[PDB]
Amino acid sequence: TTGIVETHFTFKDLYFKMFDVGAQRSERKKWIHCFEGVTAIIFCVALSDYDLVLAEDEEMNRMHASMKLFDSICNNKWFTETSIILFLNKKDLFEEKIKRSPLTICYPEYTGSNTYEEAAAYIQCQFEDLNRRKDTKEIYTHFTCSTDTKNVQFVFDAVTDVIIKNNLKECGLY
Amino acid sequence: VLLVFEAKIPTSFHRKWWGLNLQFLLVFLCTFMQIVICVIWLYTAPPSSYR
Amino acid sequence: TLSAEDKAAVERSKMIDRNLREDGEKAAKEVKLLLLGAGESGKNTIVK
Repeated sequence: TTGIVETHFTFKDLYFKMFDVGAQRSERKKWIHCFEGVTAIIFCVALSDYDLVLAEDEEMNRMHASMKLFDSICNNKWFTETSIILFLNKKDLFEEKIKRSPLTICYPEYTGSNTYEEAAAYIQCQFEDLNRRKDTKEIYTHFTCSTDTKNVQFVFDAVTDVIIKNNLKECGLY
Repeated sequence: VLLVFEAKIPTSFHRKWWGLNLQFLLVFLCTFMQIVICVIWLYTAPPSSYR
Repeated sequence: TLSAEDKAAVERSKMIDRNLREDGEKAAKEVKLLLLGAGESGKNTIVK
């Protein structure tokens, strides 16, 4: 059935629990305060979606919608001290499609070449600059893929950093 | 600082071990041993001035 | 002073509270992460 999906896994003696709420097709301003006390918010953004367009509007890049959703959930009144772990996915499809089409299709003021690195850093910067609260929260960004287990390692390290910094703030030492 | 960095779980018990008043209490214990020794010294055999 | 049913209720309440304490202590030790994105956002792949 639909609803929130709950996932458990143990990694280096830590029991990670994750809650997928993509099945919730309703107003998010009525249940998002339930997740007020979460260690981190893992946000997935597909890099290969700059060329694509959402069929609902036919003039709406899915990357712009991802940016809107990320900004909405980042600067929420409840997540004022919660860290966000960004996952820029499908780096390979981006690698070929940037060779085919420039990133100017999505952002009209890109002003750059068609190499993977410039566009990747550009999308990362455009996402991270949407963090208006640059004092009490941090964004950790990855590029995933690699068909490996480095993703859980990155999540573990980022969660450990979040926990340590939370303790430091609670002590006043940060 | 060491106790804060040693934690890697949302802390419940060791959080009681890095409170400000507890830090001042530990400082008090050390300086209190010192002042106890000094008071016993000045009460039992006090120093004097000699010509 | 108290009825036998009253003592039984008291110890039942104490057992319930003790179980609640154990469950809270257990629930304290895990990390809760909120996963967000879109269907075609690599969300399923990152869960993988």
